Amino acid sequence: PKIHYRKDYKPSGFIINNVTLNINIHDNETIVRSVLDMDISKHNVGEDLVFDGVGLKINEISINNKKLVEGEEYTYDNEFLTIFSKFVPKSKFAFSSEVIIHPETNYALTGLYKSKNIIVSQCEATGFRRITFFIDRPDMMAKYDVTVTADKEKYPVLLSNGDKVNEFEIPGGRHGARFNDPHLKPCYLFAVVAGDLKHLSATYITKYTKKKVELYVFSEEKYVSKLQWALECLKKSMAFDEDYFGLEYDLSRLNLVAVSDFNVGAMENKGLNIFNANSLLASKKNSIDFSYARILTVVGHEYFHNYTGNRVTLRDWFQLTLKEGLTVHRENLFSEEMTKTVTTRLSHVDLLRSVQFLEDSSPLSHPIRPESYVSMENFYTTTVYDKGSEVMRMYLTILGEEYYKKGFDIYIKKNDGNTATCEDFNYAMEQAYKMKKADNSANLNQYLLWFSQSGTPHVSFKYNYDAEKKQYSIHVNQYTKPDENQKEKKPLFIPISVGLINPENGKEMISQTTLELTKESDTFVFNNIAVKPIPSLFRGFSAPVYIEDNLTDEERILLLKYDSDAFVRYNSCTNIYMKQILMNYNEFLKAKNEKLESFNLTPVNAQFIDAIKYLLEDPHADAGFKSYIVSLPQDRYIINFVSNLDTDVLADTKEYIYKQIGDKLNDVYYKMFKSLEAKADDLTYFNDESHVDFDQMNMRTLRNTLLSLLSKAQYPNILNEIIEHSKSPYPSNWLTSLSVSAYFDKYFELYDKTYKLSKDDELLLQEWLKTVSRSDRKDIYEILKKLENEVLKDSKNPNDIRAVYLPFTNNLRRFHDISGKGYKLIAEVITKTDKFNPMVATQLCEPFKLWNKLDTKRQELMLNEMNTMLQEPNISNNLKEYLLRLTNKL
Ligand SMILES: CC(C)C[C@@H](NC(=O)NCc1ccc(F)cc1F)C(=O)NO
Ligand SMILES: [Mg+2]
Ligand SMILES: [Mg+2]
Ligand SMILES: [Mg+2]
Ligand SMILES: [Zn+2]
Repeated sequence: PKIHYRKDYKPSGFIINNVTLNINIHDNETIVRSVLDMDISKHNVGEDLVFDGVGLKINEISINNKKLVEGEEYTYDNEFLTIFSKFVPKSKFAFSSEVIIHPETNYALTGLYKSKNIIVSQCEATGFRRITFFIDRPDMMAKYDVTVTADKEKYPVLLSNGDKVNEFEIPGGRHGARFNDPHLKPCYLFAVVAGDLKHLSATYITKYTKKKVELYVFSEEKYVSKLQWALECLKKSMAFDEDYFGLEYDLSRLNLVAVSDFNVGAMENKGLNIFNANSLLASKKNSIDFSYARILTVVGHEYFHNYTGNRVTLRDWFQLTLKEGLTVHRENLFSEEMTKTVTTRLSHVDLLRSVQFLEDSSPLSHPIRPESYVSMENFYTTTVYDKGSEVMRMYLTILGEEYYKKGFDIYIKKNDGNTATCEDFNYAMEQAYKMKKADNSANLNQYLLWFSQSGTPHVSFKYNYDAEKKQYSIHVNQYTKPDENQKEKKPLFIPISVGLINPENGKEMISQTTLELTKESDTFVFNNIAVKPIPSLFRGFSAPVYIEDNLTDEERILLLKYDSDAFVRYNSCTNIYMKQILMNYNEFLKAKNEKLESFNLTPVNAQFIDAIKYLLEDPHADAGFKSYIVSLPQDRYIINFVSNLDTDVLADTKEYIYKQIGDKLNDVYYKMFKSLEAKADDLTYFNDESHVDFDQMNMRTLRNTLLSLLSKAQYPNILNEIIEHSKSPYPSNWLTSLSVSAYFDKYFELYDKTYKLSKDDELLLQEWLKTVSRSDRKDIYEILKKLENEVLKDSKNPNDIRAVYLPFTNNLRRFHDISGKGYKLIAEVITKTDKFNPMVATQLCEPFKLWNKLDTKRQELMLNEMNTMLQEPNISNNLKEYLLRLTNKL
């Protein structure tokens, strides 16, 4: 296909200074008239003027009021408008076009589209070209004057970026509104919305300059009651950027708008952030707990882009991580601050080490700054986002808070109102590093390898203690596996946050310190170490790596009980589970392949189980943390450690381990499930959509995790508890009652009960679909067909499609049915969805990413479905690129 390379970046021959748009919405067409005030740059060599413009119907084209004609002065092929160089002026000129577009049939949700009864845009990355002609790349910065007109009854609220400077009536029951956005921007940050929207509003006064900012949050009328928590989260986001980063908002007004049909979470259009409704709307009677967290993070994220993305933007799309990795890091700092729970940071680590590590070991592996693409849209990945964020976070670990803040301000101020590159960020952080080291020859040149080198480093350790000298050494090695991006991998700058625990008394033996590993291996020596320690390594998960702790399970148990760092405690537990999972998996696999009539399994370590019980019974230990220790590692995590994985053998492995532990702990689990009830389900704040007690939410999470364990175990009379739980006013509880009832005859009664509770709220119904989809049912295939026929039907809403299918794809036993029927079902959905929404179709490909990790029968079945999809006529460039890369053809 058509491949863009990072190395070939060149500035344009043209400049666009001002954009003046009139967008006239009618029932069966929208007319877009656009004037671009343009000029020739210093890089111009008299080339043709080529605009991006996809699927536009041309009404008229002119330059300086001279009409241009197709075949004579221009060509248009439905993708690019070429104005021949003879007709391109040599100094400042006005380019005029008028085109017709059709939001009402735009089911791809990119460009201008209709979502229920709201007209909305999505322009990042390449959507502005589906609205009007432009040099649609992020270095083409301009100022925008936008007029929107529409039928007043249908579309009473009209929004675009920036200050509303006029509103006017138009004959025939229409009206208009004009916007001026004074901030220079790329076209990917343009937005318009038209709808019958309702709002909540508040005034925010900025901390330093005392600027009054009007905050509006919008939804369709039915769901206006679900806007309050978003507004609160916006205030929190603003205060956080003021308090931590010294950054104030820069317009008089900020609008946030929920729409039902959206490809991803939300979008940072200047002054007009647009959200998937699932990431803006909640109410405590109609939303699960996880919604509150999601809204907090997504509102935060879009808000933080106002500097990291908007005020400082991208030179080109290869720099994507500069805005997304950095914004996710800001969002994560914010979330950790607002929730004050250790499970926040653990949740980010869990996501990285499951999904992103899988990606990084797959044929899709890329560095956080890719070298090439066909469709830029395929690079909005957990690598670019989540590994990017960890790369952005490592600067803070290396520098500390004070020097990190200095470097960040160098960056943000130097590049204000302009484009930037990853190098500019690394240069700013390098100035801070020099200051920190008090050495103007220190450099971060090695650090750039985190942007250019793909793959996850493996860091391993060896320890030695000299009792006579009271001297302890940690010898560290790093390795990155060669891959298609680099045949020779170089050592990275890896910060290793470390503590040392005395195993006798469980106490800290050193000031926490950060080891700076820069070579392939190094030995770090500590004096005045009074007894042999147990090391507490990569505290806070200080780099995005595979950690090989080389600790015994006895040492791991001591850290789990006694270490200060929540990640090291969690990882020590993770490691004990992984050792057991790999050992039992190999035992089961050998028995199966050798057709043994009898064999042995290694039992779960009894001292580890005792440790779990000790933590669970400690009334002062954290409820969220407890829910992580009784859960095995996620399947996507486990699979990074197994080649030729037999998923059935893995399923049997996990069941054996869970059963071993429950045989010891179920009575503890039951006692805690009951004892936590009063505090977990207390109704303090149940009517307050401005405040969430995240500790209490983690108590519900722990109850629900325990209830699942006990239900799968068939603990005596647990069905009574399941039925009581379905009467709870918390949706998290009553939907958990449905999933845990899977193990009982009462499942279809709870299916109906909860359906009735969910069906009248669009977002709650989607959460019910996910609950059904992930249910541990032998008849799941018949249940999915019932969802398709009775609920999903012909929906093109990405949230409905994702809700029905993705959870099911995580059913290890059923999705990977050795017949291949799981792979076939999802491939049919992908191909169907690709005919109207290529981005969503590529999202639905997610289960196939691990195909070359599976046993060879399942590899063959997956491959056969991937190649079937590839053969589909009129396959999108998005899906075709994804599948060609994934199957080692590109
Ligand atoms: C171009 C914009 C639309 C990308 C947006 N990314 C984003 O929302 N990711 C979350 C996400 C949510 C739902 C989903 F199904 C898939 C996703 F990748 C983001 O970074 N917003 O700032
Ligand atoms: Mg069209
Ligand atoms: Mg997030
Ligand atoms: Mg709907
Ligand atoms: Zn973003």
